[PDB]
Amino acid sequence: GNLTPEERDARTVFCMQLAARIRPRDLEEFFSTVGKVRDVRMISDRNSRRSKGIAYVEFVDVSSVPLAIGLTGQRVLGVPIIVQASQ
Repeated sequence: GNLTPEERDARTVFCMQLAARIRPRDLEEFFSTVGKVRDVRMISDRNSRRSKGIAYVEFVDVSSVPLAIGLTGQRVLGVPIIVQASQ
């Protein structure tokens, strides 16, 4: 049941340029179209004056990572998201 940290990294994307008001629910919903989401972790202490929030989104399968990266530029709460491999 336990994945190693490296195995979890292989399933995780790092997200940038998140709207100040973003919620984990918003990321769960957005990424659900490319795979099953296991965990969402907001890293940013919200700067309300900037659309530069960050988060990790961990999927169940490694297959979802390239698909999620491909969503880069799509508008989440009106702001183009940047999605990169965690590792």
